[PDB]
Amino acid sequence: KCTKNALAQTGFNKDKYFNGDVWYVTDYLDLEPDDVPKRYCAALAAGTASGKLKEALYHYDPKTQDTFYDVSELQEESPGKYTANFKKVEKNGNVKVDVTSGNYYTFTVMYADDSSALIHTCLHKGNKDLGDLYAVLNRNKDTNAGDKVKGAVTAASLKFSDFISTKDNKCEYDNVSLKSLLTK
Ligand code: HEM
Ligand SMILES: [C-]#N
Repeated sequence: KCTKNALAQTGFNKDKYFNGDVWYVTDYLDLEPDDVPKRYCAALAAGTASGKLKEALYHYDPKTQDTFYDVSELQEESPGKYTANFKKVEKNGNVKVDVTSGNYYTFTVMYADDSSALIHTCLHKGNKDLGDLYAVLNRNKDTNAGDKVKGAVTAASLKFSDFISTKDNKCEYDNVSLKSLLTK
């Protein structure tokens, strides 16, 4: 089960958020973690193209060297709250798993700067609610969360100390492909 009470930013600025640039996950909190331990890396690039909000996702496993991409067309529920119907693709846009009814995730932008953000995301993969996920994003992969995001984490009734840092997972990102999957 997920949470749908996550509160979107008051005066959230979408022209800055959706600029087609890359956001890196530097810290996160999984409320329903897998039974098998896993080092995780992820980044995304939210932007627009052809007239729609697009979001490109990236996951990497430094251990297995695994990598997978996704691209979705976003639909605005309210500013700050979005629903994404994703499709798994190769780094060049070739579709591995088409868009599907049961497949989608919804995220809420709880806080956002020109350099940082705090989001809540809920993944549904075929009618199954896959659980609550809170992520701390930064436009720079090597920066520690600032006082503003951390105040936002606290304002959400969470503890940052319960967050896990990806800073030490020997991550590797593909921003070139991330930015180009935006038009795919
Ligand atoms: C930046 C926010 C994130 C978003 C929007 C997001 C969204 C998703 C999406 C769309 C998928 C499905 C991929 C597919 O099969 O096509 C997925 C799978 C997965 N994500 Fe993320 N994710 C995020 C961050 C992370 C982080 C930080 C972790 C680490 C806890 C994580 C761990 C996983 C794992 C282990 C899977 C595979 C599960 C499966 O294939 O059913 N994700 N994620
Ligand atoms: C990914 N949850």
